[PDB]
Amino acid sequence: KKISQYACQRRTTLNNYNQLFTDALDILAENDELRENEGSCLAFMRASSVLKSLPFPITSMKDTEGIPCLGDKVKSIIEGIIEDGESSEAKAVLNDERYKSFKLFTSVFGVGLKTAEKWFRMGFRTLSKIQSDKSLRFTQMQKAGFLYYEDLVSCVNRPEAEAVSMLVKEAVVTFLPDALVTMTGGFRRGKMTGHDVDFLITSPEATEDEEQQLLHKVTDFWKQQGLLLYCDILQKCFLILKLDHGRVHGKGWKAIRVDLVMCPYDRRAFALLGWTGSRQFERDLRRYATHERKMMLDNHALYDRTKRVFLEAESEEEIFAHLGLDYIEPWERNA
DNA sequence: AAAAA
DNA sequence: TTTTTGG
DNA sequence: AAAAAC
Ligand SMILES: Nc1ccn([C@H]2CC[C@@H](COP(=O)(O)OP(=O)(O)OP(=O)(O)O)O2)c(=O)n1
Ligand SMILES: [Mg+2]
Ligand SMILES: [Mg+2]
Ligand code: NA
Repeated sequence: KKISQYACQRRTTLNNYNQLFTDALDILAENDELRENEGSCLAFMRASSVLKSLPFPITSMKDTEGIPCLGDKVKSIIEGIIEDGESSEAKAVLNDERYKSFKLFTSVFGVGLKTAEKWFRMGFRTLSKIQSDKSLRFTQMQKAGFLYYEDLVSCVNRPEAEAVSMLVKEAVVTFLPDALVTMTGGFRRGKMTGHDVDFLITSPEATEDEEQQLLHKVTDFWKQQGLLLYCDILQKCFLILKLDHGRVHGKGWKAIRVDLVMCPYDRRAFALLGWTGSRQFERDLRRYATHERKMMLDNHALYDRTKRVFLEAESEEEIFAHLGLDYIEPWERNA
């Protein structure tokens, strides 16, 4: 059957047969992100995504026939990798000073594209020179990013994610005993590692005020136990939690990035779908809804622009059915 | 950079 | 060709 | 007042 250009019409499991090609495409996309070339960035991310869905490895140029998101530029990169097992284009990016600095600087929690570009133009090349500088002033987010750097750069494994789930559930049921807590993000998609642990929290009987106060109550509780290392509440919150080694089957603990999302009970299917990801799967779900169905999808609702009506859903399956899409399992959304 | 309009 | 590319 | 966080 014909491979769709949309990640939401493809099954993408964690068995990637084309990592030689996708690692190169991911590097080229990242360089275009840094150079603020959004269009070229997105084209390399889509090409990498479609190759991740293939049930076989590309071994010749003939194998690329009929695969969407592979134009002339991308096919030239694939040809070069088939030639000698390496990408000369990705090798040039890996040796570029601007690219090396951007990767290193943005690896700090609280440092994005703008601050990384600023530090590079100031002549900084190492994290040690940035941290020891007497004129630089750091945001509260960056201070936490540097303080817990080694823990946050080492990423989270499944026993750690599960130990965090227990902490989240224990804290949440203390204030809302009927609340449903679901682990979302990469770990829901079957990943054995991740940069953080994400959760969706919802309650069938909580009031508008109870729903608003839960994240404040849960973070104050952790602050009292000395487990809240960083907190930013937007409803959602970006946290750094202290995970004691005794809770997971040196200092005796590990800093873990945790994100919590609280949503009204009736919108829980839209929120679950939006927070499960992957990022490419989400973008293509919304792109497909707009361009193929004249619908508008977000983390709270699904709207029909022609009929001028909102479509209701109690599950992810009902959202896929409204969109006219075959149901894709969470472990098949690794686009 | 690739595909739709 | 020009426009869109998640929201 | 950008900038960072998904
Ligand atoms: N630009 C983005 C980033 C994130 N998300 C959504 C989908 C996944 C969910 C969690 O985001 P992350 O934690 O940033 O990513 P991840 O899939 O969970 O991967 P990792 O396991 O490495 O954290 O939020 C999104 O729609 N668009
Ligand atoms: Mg995540
Ligand atoms: Mg996250
Ligand atoms: Na960063």
